[PDB]
Amino acid sequence: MREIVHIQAGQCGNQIGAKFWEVISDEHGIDPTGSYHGDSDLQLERINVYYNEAAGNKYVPRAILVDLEPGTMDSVRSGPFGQIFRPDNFVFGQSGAGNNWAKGHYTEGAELVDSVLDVVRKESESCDCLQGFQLTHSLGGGTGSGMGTLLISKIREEYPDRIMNTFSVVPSPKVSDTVVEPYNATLSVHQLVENTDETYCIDNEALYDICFRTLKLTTPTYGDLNHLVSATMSGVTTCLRFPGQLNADLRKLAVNMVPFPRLHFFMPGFAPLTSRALTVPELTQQMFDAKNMMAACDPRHGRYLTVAAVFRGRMSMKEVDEQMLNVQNKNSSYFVEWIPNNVKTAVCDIPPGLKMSATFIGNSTAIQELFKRISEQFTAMFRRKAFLHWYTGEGMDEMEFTEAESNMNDLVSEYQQYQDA
Amino acid sequence: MRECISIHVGQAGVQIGNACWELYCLEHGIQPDGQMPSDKTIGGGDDSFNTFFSETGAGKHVPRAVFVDLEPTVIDEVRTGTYRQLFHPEQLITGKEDAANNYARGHYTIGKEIIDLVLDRIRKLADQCTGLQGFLVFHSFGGGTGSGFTSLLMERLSVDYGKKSKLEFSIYPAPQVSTAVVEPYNSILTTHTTLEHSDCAFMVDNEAIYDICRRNLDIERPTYTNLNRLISQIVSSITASLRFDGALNVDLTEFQTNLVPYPRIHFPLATYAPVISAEKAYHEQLSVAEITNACFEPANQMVKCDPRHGKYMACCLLYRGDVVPKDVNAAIATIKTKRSIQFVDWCPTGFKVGINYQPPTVVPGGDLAKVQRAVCMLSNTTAIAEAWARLDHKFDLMYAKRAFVHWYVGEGMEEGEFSEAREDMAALEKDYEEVGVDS
Amino acid sequence: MEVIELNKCTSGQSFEVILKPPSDPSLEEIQK
Amino acid sequence: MYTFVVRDENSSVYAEVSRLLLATGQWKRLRKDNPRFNLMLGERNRLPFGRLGHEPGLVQLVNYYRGADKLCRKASLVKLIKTSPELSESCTWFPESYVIYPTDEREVFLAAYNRRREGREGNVWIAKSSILISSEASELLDFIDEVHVIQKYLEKPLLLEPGHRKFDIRSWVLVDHLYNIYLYREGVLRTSSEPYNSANFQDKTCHLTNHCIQKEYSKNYGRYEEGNEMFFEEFNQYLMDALNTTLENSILLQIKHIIRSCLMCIEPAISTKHLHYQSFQLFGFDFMVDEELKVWLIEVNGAPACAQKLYAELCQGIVDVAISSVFPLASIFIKLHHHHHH
Ligand SMILES: Nc1nc2c(ncn2[C@@H]2O[C@H](COP(=O)(O)OP(=O)(O)OP(=O)(O)O)[C@@H](O)[C@H]2O)c(=O)[nH]1
Ligand SMILES: Nc1ncnc2c1ncn2[C@@H]1O[C@H](COP(=O)(O)OP(=O)(O)CP(=O)(O)O)[C@@H](O)[C@H]1O
Ligand SMILES: Nc1nc2c(ncn2[C@@H]2O[C@H](COP(=O)(O)OP(=O)(O)O)[C@@H](O)[C@H]2O)c(=O)[nH]1
Ligand SMILES: [Ca+2]
Ligand SMILES: [Ca+2]
Ligand SMILES: [Ca+2]
Ligand SMILES: [Cl-]
Ligand SMILES: [Mg+2]
Ligand SMILES: [Mg+2]
Ligand SMILES: [Mg+2]
Repeated sequence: MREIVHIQAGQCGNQIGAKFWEVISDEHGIDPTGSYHGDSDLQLERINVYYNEAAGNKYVPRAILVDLEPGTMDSVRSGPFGQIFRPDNFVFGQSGAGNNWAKGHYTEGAELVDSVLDVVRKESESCDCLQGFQLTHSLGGGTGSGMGTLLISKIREEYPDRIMNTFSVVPSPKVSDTVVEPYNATLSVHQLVENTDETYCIDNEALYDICFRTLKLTTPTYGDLNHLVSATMSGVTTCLRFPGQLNADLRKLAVNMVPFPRLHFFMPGFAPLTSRALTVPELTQQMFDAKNMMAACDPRHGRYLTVAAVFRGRMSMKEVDEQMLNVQNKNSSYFVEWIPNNVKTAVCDIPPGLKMSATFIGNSTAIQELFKRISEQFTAMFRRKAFLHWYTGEGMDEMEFTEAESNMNDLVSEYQQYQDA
Repeated sequence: MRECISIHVGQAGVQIGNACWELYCLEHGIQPDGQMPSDKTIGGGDDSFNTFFSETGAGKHVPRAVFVDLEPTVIDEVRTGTYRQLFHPEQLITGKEDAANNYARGHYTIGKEIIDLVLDRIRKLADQCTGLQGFLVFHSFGGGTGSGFTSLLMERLSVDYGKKSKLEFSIYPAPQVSTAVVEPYNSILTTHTTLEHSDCAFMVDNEAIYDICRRNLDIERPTYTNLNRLISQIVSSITASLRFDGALNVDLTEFQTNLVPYPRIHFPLATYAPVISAEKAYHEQLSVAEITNACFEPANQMVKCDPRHGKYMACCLLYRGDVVPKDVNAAIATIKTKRSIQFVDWCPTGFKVGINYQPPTVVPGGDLAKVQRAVCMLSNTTAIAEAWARLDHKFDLMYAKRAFVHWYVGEGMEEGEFSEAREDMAALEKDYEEVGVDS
Repeated sequence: MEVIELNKCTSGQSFEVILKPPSDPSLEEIQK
Repeated sequence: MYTFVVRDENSSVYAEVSRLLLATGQWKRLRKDNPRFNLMLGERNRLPFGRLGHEPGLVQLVNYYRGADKLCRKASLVKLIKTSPELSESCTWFPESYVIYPTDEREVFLAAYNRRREGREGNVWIAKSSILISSEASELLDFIDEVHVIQKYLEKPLLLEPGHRKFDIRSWVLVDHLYNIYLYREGVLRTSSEPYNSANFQDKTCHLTNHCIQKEYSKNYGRYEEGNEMFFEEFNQYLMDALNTTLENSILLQIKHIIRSCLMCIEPAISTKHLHYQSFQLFGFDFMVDEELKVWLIEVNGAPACAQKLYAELCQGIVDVAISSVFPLASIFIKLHHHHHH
C-alpha cells in the first residue's frame, strides 16, 4: 500500500488544499521548486505516498486542482508553493457554480468532470500500488459540494476497490456566504454517507469559536480558520507520511475506525491551539477537550466508538502510554464497552513550529449534533420550499431533497442507536 | 538426519525469524556471509545443525527458511540487512498490498493470488531434503497476513505434505503493542481453521514478554526489537534439541508424543528463567534450584495464567549451561513439597529433562546478560485456557453488535464463519474444563 | 523417585524423572 | 478516583462496603461489565479470575481467593484435612468425618462405626451437604441416596445456663492481599432457645442452632437474648461467673490456632503474592465448644453475612485493611501470626 491521489475542489477545497501542501512540503523538506533541502532520512522514506519523483530529483505533489471558475486557482498558482503543482493537473471551467449543488453535480460540473477523470487516470496509471484518494472541499458551496460528490461517485465507479477519504468543511451561519448552505450540505452528506470510507468533519462553527474564544481573535478571517485546518490535516496524515506501525495506510485506518459502514464521520482535534513548552499530561488533557475539537459537538453528549491519538515530537513513550491509559480509565463511561481497546496511539519523532503536538481523531456518536443542526436549518427553509427555484431551474425535483433529508435523519438515528447500546 | 523447514508469515513472523536466525548463526559459529569455519565437511553433511542449514559447494550455510509477507517493507529490511547474504532471493517472498488487519483479506482475497507461488518456493526447499520432518510456522494471530494467509498455508501444507509434522509459534495479541481493534476476530478465525492442521503450537502473549522486558530488563517502553530478542531465546531453547546432538525432542514427532496426548489440546505453556539485564553491573549467578523454582512463577511464563488452578498433562525441562542431573532431581524434590503441581489421573506425574552443556548465547549489545545456566519449561497445563477465555470474551462483546463484520463479509467471507469459529472455541474451552476441573 | 532413560553425549544429557505413576479438506474443497 | 464494579447484588456485607466506598467521594462505581475497574466485588459462582490483571495501568483487586472453595465446601474440607500432612488424619479439633456419594468412604465409615458398637461408645453421627442425626448407620445412608458427609455428632456440647441450651460460635476472618490473617475481635454465639435433649434427635430445633431454624420452629425465640445472638462481652462474663475462666483462655487460643492452621495450609495454593491480580476474602468460621471447653471446627463459609449490629464496624474494617491498603485515600482486628523455632 503506497500512493495517495489528492483532489481539491472549489474555493474552500483549493484554499485549504494549498495550505495542506505548503505545510507538508515544509515538513518533508521540499522547497517551492520541488527540491529536497532537509536534514533527515525520515523525511524521504514515505515521500512517494504524496509526491511523484521527476527529472533532476524534483518532488511533484500527486495533486489535482479542480474548480468551475479560474479565480481561486489563479491565486493558488501565484501563492508561495504555487509553482510546485504539475501544470496539467489544473482543471478549471469559466462558468462558476453560483453556490448551487445542482450546478456542481448535474449541469456545469457534468461538463467538466470527464477532463478531471482524465488527470486522475494519468496519476493513477503511474502508481506502483494506489491506496486511494483524498478530496478537500466544502459542503456549503456548489463546486466542492456538488462537483466534489459527483467526482467521488465517478472515481468509485472506475476504482471500486480503492479507499475514498474526504476533508469536508461543514457550513455555519456564523461563517456563512449564502442562505442555501444547508441545502448544499444535506445533498452532499447523502453522497458522503454512501461513497466515502472516512470523512474528517471540519466544522466552520468550531473553527470560528476556537479563533474567537480560545485564540482571542476578535475578527476571524478564512486565513485564521485555515491555520487550524492545515495543522489538523498535517496531524491526521502523519501516520500515512512517516514510518510507523499504526494506521500507516488508508485501509488500516478505516478498519480500526469504522465499525459500521455509514458511521465514518470523524471529529478531529489538535493540541496545543496556536495562531513555550507543553507536558505530555497537558497535551493529552487538551487533545480530548471539547474546546480543541474541529467539530462543534460535545463529546460528553455521546460515546467514542473508536479513537486514534497521534503524538509528535521528542517525548517519553512511557509517559504517553500512562497518560493515554489515565484518560480512558478516568472517563471509561464515554468509551463503548463493546469495542475493547478502542483507543490506539501513534508517536512520530518529527514535530510540526512546535516542540510537541497531539492530533485526535474520534468516531463519536456526538457527531449526530452536527447533522441535527444542518437538518434543522434545512427543514426551516424546505417546509416553505424557500430558495428551491435555484435548484428546480437546473432540473432537480423536490423529491431528491426529501430523500437527502430522510437519509441524513436516518444517519442521526443510527448514531443514537449505538449511543444507547 | 531429518530436515525442518521454517516458514515466517507477516511482520511478526518475519521479524521474529530475523532474530531467531541471527541467534542460530551465533550458536553454531556461522558468519553473516554463511561461512562456518568449524564445519570440516565442505558442500554437504548430515550433522545436527544441517536440520536447519543446507550447504553450497562454496561452504555457504543457508537457512531452510521461507519468509512471506503481503507487503514488501519488512522483508526488504532482511534483503538489505546484516544477514542479506545468508538467504537466496527466492526464499524472500513479498506482495504489494497487505491484508489491512483483516483475516478475510489475507485468507480469501490476497491468499488466493500468492498461495501457489509460496507452495512453489517451499517445494524447492523440500526437493533438497533427503528426509523432511516438517515445518515450523511463525506468525501473529492479530494481523491479516499472520492470521488469514497462515491458515490457508497450513490447510495447503496438510494436502501437499500429509505425513509431515507442523509446529506453530503464534504471537497472541496484547493491547500495549497491538495495531488493530479486530485482533480478537482474526485470532479466533485463524485458531478455528488451523486447529486440525497443527500438531503443537507455542503461544507467546505479547503482554507477558512486554512485562518481562519492563520488570527484568528495566526497559521503560519495550520495542519489537526488545520483545523479539527475548522470544528468540525461548524459540532457540525449544529448537535446540533439533539442532544439537541429544536424545530428547530430537524430531518434530517427539514434540507431539512428549507434550500432546489429546490432539486438540496442543498448546504447551513455555516458562523461561533467568532473564537478567546486561546493564546490571553486579549480578549474583542463579543455581539450578533457583532457575527451576522460577519455572513455576507466573511472572516468567510466555502466557500469564495460573497453573495451580489447572492440571498438567506433560512437563519438559530444557536446561542450557552448567547443569547435572543430580542438581535437577534435588531441585524437583524440593519444588514438589512446596508447589501445587497436580497432574491429570491418566498421566504419570513426571518431568522429561534435557541438558545441553553450551550456555545460552546472547546477541552482542543486546539487553540480556550472559548467565552460566538457564532453563525453558514446556508444560501442557489446562491453565492456558484462561488465554482462550479472554479472547472469546472480547470476540463476544464486538460480535453481539456485528462491529467491523462488514469488512470481513466485503472480502467474500460468510457471517456464518464467525459463529462456526466461535462454536469451535466454545468446544475447546469445554475440552480444557473436562480435562482440568474436578466434580 | 525413579530416574530413567539416562542418555549421555559430549554436548549434554537427557533423562526422565517419575514422582508417581498414574491412577482434512482436499485440494478440491479448498479451491471451491 | 479509584473505580469498582459490583457483580453480587445479594451480598449484605459488600452492599455496605459499596455504600462506604461511595461516601469517601474517592471511589466511582462502574457498570458491572466495564473492565476498567480497580476493584471487583465478585459473583459467588464462576467468578472469571482468568480475566483479572490484564488491564494495563490498573492495579486490580478482587474480594475472593481463587481455590478458597477447598476450605468452604463440606466435602472438600474433609478431604483437605485427611490428605494435608500439616493437618493430618490425627487432627484433634475436627470431628471424625467421611465423604459419602449416593472417591467414596462408605466401607471405612462402617468399619469405625462398628468400633463404637463393639466398645459401647456413644455412636451418634450427622449427615449434611453444601440434615439428619441418628445412632443407626443404615438410616443415614438411606437418607443420602434419597454428595454428603457423615460427621461424628458432638454428644457432650457446652450448655449455657439458664436454659440448658446448645450454641455455635461464628468468627469473622479477613485475609488481605499480603496473606495477613485478621480475626475480627467481635464474634457471635448463635444460641438454641430450647433445652438440649440427648434422647430425641427426631426434634431438630434444640440440636440445630442456625438463625433461620430457631426463628421459625422454636417457641422461645428471643427469651434469653436479642435475636438468638450472645456477643463476646456477655459470654466472657458468663465464663468468669459460672466456670472461673475467660473467653481468651478457654476458647479463643484454640480458635486462633485453628484459623491459622486452615489458612496456612492452603496458602501456597491460593496466595496472590506474585500474581498479575490480587485477592482478599472474608471467611466465616463456625465452631462448637464441648463441656471440657475443647473447640471443634464445624465449617468454613466463603460468603458469610454478619450480625446486624456488627455490619458498620466490620465493613469499615474491610475498607481500612483490605482495600485502602492497596488504594490509599488522600484496630478492630487481631493479626494471627506465630514464628516459633524448632
Ligand atoms: N512480538 C512481536 N509482535 C509483533 C511484531 N510485529 C507485529 N507484532 C504483533 O502482531 C500483531 C499484528 O500483526 P502483524 O504481523 O503486524 O500483521 P501482518 O501479519 O503483517 O498482517 P497485515 O499487516 O494485516 O497484512 C499485533 O498483535 C502486533 O503487536 C514483532 O516484531 N514482534
Ligand atoms: N458435628 C456436629 N455436632 C454437633 N452439632 C453439629 C455438628 N455439625 C453441625 N452441628 C449443628 O449444626 C449447625 C451447623 O450446621 P452446618 O454448619 O452444617 O449448616 P450450614 O452450612 O447451613 C450453617 P451456615 O449458615 O453457618 O453456613 C451448628 O450450629 C450445630 O448446631
Ligand atoms: N474554512 C474555510 N471555509 C471556507 C473557505 N472558503 C469558503 N468557505 C466556506 O465554504 C462554503 C462555501 O463554498 P465554497 O468552497 O466557497 O464554494 P465552491 O467554490 O462553489 O465550492 C461556505 O460554507 C464558506 O463558509 C475557506 O477558505 N476556509
Ligand atoms: Ca457550457
Ligand atoms: Ca558440512
Ligand atoms: Ca495433519
Ligand atoms: Cl508427504
Ligand atoms: Mg465561495
Ligand atoms: Mg503487515
Ligand atoms: Mg455453610
